[PDB]
Amino acid sequence: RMKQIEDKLEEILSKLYHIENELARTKKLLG
Amino acid sequence: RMKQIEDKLEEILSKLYHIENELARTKKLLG
Amino acid sequence: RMKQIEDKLEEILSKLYHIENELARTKKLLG
Amino acid sequence: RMKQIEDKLEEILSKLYHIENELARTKKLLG
Repeated sequence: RMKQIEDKLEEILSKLYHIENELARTKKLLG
Repeated sequence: RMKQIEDKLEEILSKLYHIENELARTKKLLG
Repeated sequence: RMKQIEDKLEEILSKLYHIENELARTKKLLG
Repeated sequence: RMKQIEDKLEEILSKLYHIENELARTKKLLG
């Protein structure tokens, strides 16, 4: 199923945004 | 081929969970 | 739906290039 | 095409390994 693929894509993308949000912080803790 | 795409999907997910965790020890050690 | 899957693919790729670059300034600033 | 999807998956995965390799370093620069 293609919808299944898309869906796992959506979740894959989610994780990258969260990963982007923990770099923002790590960047900040290091001023 | 879907069993493939499907495998690589979870493989992709599994490494984003590892990367998320790697970044999560850095950011605490940093704290 | 393929145009979707295909979009989200490049969207996924584009953020991994950003994350790679974020991590790349950290690691030099660190140096 | 499914093969196209797979292929972008392969490259997506590539980037995550490289991303794993620049955390290894950033981790090390911070002892």
